[PDB]
Amino acid sequence: VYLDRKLLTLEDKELGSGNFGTVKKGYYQMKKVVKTVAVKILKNEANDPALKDELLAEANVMQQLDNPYIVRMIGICEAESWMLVMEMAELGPLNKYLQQNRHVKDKNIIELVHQVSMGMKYLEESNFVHRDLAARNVLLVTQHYAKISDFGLSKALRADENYYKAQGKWPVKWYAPECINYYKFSSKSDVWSFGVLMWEAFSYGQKPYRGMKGSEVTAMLEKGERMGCPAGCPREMYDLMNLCWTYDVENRPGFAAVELRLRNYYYD
Ligand SMILES: Cc1ccc(-c2cc3nccnc3c(NCCCCN)n2)cc1
Repeated sequence: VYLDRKLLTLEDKELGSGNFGTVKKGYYQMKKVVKTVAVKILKNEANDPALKDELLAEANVMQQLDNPYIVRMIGICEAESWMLVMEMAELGPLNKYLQQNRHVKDKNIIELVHQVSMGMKYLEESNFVHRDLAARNVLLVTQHYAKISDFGLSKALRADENYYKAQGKWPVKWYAPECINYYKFSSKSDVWSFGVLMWEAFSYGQKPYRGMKGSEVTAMLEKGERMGCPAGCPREMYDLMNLCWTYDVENRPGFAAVELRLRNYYYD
């Protein structure tokens, strides 16, 4: 079903944007209380069939997810444009937050990346691949509560395979070698991305592989080289990043193992 446009009120505040259109702050009338929302709105009155199809696929994935560490969809609305209404994570993207808050303690960063690993362990159990995991796609509810967002590239895995074979966005810097070379996306390739996300978080929102072309990143990784340890990053956390960047898909850990490593380190 669809949300009632008359129960949605959009504010002038823009939270984000991209090729699809914009994301605006708003409020939606629930069964009794009013709820603060973020609303993804397609540009050009949803003229583009591709953007429409993509928004519905994004909604389809989110409808099936229910986890505390993943952004919740309230619903979809077909009105002046097509709109995807979500619970708002009011501190915004993790990368931008850390850029602006260098005082955040290492224990706090560990806490947040552990939360991301819990959301991803759930996604893995649910057999969905995210395909766009990155620090810009983790939103903060509070400084101690992270949620995974941006499910526009996510896929439900077939019952008989543990990967999706791509037939758009190509965030090479977050992609595992098998994604680049064989177009195969699995929970293991999400683990590689999570390694990059960890590097970003401990680098207070710095972009990875800075100054390098995609082709140069691919060549670097092919010859067994990896990004260095961020300043002040605990060695155990850098060791985990390197494990996430295991070239061999089979030998690379899954999220159950990654989450457990983070869980144990966080609790000493
Ligand atoms: C200062 C600030 C900036 C952005 C947001 C915000 C919150 C959101 N909550 C739920 C869903 N989407 C959201 C969103 N989308 C746009 C940014 C996409 C990043 N990958 N932004 C909040 C505060």
